[PDB]
Amino acid sequence: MAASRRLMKELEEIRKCGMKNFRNIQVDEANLLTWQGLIVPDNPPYDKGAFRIEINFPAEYPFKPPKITFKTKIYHPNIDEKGQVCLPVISAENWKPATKTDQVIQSLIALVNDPQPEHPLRADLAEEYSKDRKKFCKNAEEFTKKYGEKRPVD
Amino acid sequence: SSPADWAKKLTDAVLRQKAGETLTAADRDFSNADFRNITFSKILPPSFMERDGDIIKGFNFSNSKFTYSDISHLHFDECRFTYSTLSDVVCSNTKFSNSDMNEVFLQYSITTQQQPSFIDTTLKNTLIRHKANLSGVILNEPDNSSPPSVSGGGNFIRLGDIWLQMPLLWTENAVDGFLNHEHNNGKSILMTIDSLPDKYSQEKVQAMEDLVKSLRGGRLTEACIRPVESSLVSVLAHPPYTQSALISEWLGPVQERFFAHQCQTYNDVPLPAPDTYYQQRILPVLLDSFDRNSAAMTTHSGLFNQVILHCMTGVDCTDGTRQKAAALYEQYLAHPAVSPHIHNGLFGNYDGSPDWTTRAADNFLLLSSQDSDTAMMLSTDTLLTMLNPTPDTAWDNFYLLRAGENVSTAQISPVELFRHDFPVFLAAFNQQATQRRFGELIDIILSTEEHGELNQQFLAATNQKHSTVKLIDDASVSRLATIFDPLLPEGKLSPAHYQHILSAYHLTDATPQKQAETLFCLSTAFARYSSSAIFGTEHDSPPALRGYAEALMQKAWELSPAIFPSSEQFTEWSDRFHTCTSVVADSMQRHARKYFPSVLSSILPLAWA
Repeated sequence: MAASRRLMKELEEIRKCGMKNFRNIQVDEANLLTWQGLIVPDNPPYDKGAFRIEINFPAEYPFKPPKITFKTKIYHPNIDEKGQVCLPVISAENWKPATKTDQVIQSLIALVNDPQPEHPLRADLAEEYSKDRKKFCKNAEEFTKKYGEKRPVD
Repeated sequence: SSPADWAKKLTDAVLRQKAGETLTAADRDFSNADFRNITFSKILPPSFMERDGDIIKGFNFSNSKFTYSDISHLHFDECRFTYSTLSDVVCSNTKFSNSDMNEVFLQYSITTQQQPSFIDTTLKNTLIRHKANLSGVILNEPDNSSPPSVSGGGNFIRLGDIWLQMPLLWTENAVDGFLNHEHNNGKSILMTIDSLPDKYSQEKVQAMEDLVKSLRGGRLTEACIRPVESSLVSVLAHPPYTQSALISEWLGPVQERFFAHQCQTYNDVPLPAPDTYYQQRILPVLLDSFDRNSAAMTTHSGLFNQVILHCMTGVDCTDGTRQKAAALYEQYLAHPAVSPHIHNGLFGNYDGSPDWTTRAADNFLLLSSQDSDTAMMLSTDTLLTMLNPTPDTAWDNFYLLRAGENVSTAQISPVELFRHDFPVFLAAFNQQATQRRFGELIDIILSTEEHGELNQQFLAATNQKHSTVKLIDDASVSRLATIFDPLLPEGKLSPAHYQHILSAYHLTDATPQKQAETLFCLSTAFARYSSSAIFGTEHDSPPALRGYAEALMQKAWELSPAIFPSSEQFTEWSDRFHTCTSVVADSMQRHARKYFPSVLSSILPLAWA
């Protein structure tokens, strides 16, 4: 099939540039259309930990985008409490099959490093960000500890 | 005695051989016999008329007078026929093996439907009907022997050491008979002469040189040779006929006109899935024509990409035809109208060139019909189904390339796209609601309640260039007519039926022209229906289906005479409506595409295109 031909390359393309942000790439040998990864934030208040993530590809990939879900609780203005995330690049009606997934993830990691309460997905946290960065960071910090994945040593 | 006694005298003579007793020199010697007008099946066991049955081995039937007798489905072995007469005989699928038939008359009846074979036989100085399976016959050297007799009276060509008769004059009827093996269930003089074993290339070529030299003196014009263009190349374009200088010279122009007519027909429309004959005898010529008209590869990319696709996935395509294609394609990708669009990353083997081993690679690059910048990159598995749709065929599985760059197709309607830039798929993207719509009219002609057999059969015959099942037998005459005769009062189109045809196609409150063009097309489809290709045969042709085809044409004319090519062309089509049925079916279609091709592909089965 085509979807697997593309994915097999999309993958090694990413196992090529060892971006220190995303590791370790796991593919479930049940589907291969479902990837797991772990993002390791560079900027506070998310250094204290890391975040697991599942990337599920529709069968009609690459002609229909994937959706990314956070399998780790994260205190973030642009991320659902149920894991859901909104990225411009992988939303339908904005998606071109040529888009390299190495760059959609780069996007996601950039959105976790510098939150954009401009067009948020959680007014709760978004107002706390812009009006009380001290407090917001004080809460995100403790939430990464309590609910976040263990920070990698190498 | 009478032939009836000659009859019941061989009946129980090959039964003794089938009982053990061998037969002396005198026993197996039935010379000077007379079996005229005797249907041999009646006084013969039902085994000699069955595949892998029994062989009549070791006889001597010299001087026999078979003329008018039926020897159908019977296999002879080791027999003598020298000096017999079989002219006017019926011999559907007959077989003669290791038996010599010198100096005999074999101009059998146009009645016979399947060609008889001649495995290890000799026809030294025999007159033959131009249709015969000689795939085993061992010919002899041409003896000084004088020519066969005649009374003004046509001339004969020599095929090694056999004798073939040219017509009195190449009337369009003479042509479509001897030459067109397409419209004629695979039978023709070209297919007869080439059926000779793969070594007599000397006499095989000679025989064809003698046949072109005949036609060369016909005076017949481009117009009159077109419906046999495809049939001529398919045989004459491959070796050994490539070596022959006299045959290559004449055929050249014929192949330039073939390629041309193919470039007009299938550059906008899906070339129907190829049978074996096509894969073996046609594509190679298309690859050849492309190789000589370099420019064509780009200006008619629509067809090119088809002739290539089908070449690289033809089950029965020779490794030469595949290589030429591959190679012809590396030329096309390097063209400065094509290579700009190549997204060096995703295309082919990601290293610039196609990866022809996989069917799921981005091997194909389609060019826009209108724009210089728009191109489509898609896969073999995908382009295949787009061009041969299924109910679940997805119509967006491709990289839209807008000047080297890829663009989102979400919020781009397929219909709009296919209309503007990629015409090839539109006739196909529609087929799901074009078939239903057509179906709704066949369910109207043939009631599902009472008739269901015919129905699934009319439906079935739509997805194949030809059908094995015919309807010229007597029970299918009374059957059909009882369904068509109510729809055609006084030989005109039933006002009730016509109204149903409109609602069926939503043309009820349409413009008279768009209606005429639709009836014209339905008339064209039901023309096809009553042709050798579908439910008809080479000489017989369902009378109702032809009376319905002509009736639909009527109302077409009645609604808008502008539609037709001329007042007198309507006359002549009408006349021929009353194998001359497959010559109008094409004419009407050639016309249909030139002036209203979007209305045609909405009615005709993509499989018939």
